[PDB]
Amino acid sequence: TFKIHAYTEGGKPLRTIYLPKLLKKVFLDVVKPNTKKNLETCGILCGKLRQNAFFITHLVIPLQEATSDTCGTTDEASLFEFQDKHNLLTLGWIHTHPTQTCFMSSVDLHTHCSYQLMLPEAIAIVMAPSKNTSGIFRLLDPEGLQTIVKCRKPGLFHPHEGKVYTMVAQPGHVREINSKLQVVDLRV
Ligand SMILES: [Zn+2]
Ligand SMILES: [Zn+2]
Repeated sequence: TFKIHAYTEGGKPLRTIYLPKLLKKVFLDVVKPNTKKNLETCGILCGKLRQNAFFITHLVIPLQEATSDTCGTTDEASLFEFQDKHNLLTLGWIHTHPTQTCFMSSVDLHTHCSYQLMLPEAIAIVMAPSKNTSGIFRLLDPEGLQTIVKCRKPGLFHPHEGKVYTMVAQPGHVREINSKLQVVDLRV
């Protein structure tokens, strides 16, 4: 089996996620028409659990509502049906900041909380192509998760107090390898 090389702030194990080296570049290429119009796009990181590690095998672009600051999924039935038919786990998500810097926004933090509650290893990849930067983030666990779970603040740009999120350990939590990737587009 693959061994544990990363632990949460609460001392709980994080299984390795193997990320295809091509994924970030290919994602940017797929969503480039939106990026050029200053519109965010997201993709879902999908894959399999094998010998105590996760492997991202599919990049799935879901039905979603593009704006300059958000890219929430709309009708998830097709996403759920695709993952069901292909026996794929949700391992995280990737999205663009077409013109801004690389960080997790207020909405990104609320979005990611549900991913990371479902799977402690879940990751949020953020691409900032106009800056040529990217990052892979997670919430602090338990503290950051607690903060977002409890948050009832109004406004979609509202700030949060304290240390809420961090970059993931690489290669301890996420490791990049030369693996295959299927790109699936569920949009019209
Ligand atoms: Zn964002
Ligand atoms: Zn909040």
